[PDB]
Amino acid sequence: MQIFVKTLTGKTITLEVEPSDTIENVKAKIQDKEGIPPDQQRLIFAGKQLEDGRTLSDYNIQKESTLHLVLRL
Amino acid sequence: MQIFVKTLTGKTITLEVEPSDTIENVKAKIQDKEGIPPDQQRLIFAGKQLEDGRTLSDYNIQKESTLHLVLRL
Amino acid sequence: SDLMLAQMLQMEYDREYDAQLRREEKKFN
Repeated sequence: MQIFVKTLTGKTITLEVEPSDTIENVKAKIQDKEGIPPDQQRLIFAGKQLEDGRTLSDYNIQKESTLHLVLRL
Repeated sequence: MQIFVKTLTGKTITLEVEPSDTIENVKAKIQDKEGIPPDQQRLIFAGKQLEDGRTLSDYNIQKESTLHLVLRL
Repeated sequence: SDLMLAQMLQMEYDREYDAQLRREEKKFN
């Protein structure tokens, strides 16, 4: 499915992911797309913080969902 | 329209703003309501930092929307 | 949520301001 990640600068990144894909895979895709390391990247969706041991289906992330990306210093 | 801004301490402030009003107008309203300076206030909407040049309609802020207010030193 | 992101950003900005205060210290003494 297609998902959208919005940063603090207003730029939206579209990623191709699956419900069984973990947040580590999403972090790796964000690192491949923008260059931000996974250790400094935090994903927020549906009122909860994304865990590396959890999947998109566990967080009830559907198609065309919008997540928030935070870059750590 | 009526909008709500939540601070980091859980305090919620209700303000009357228009869709064409900028984030600077919202900062001026927050300064009139509480006394925090516009340069000392940061507005976050849907996980993205709001731009002072951009308006509420540009950030897709609707009626009864919830924004996050951060106090800057 | 917006609130927890705001709290995290506030804590990070407070760390930045504490680093700025440390720099001001290094200027002074």
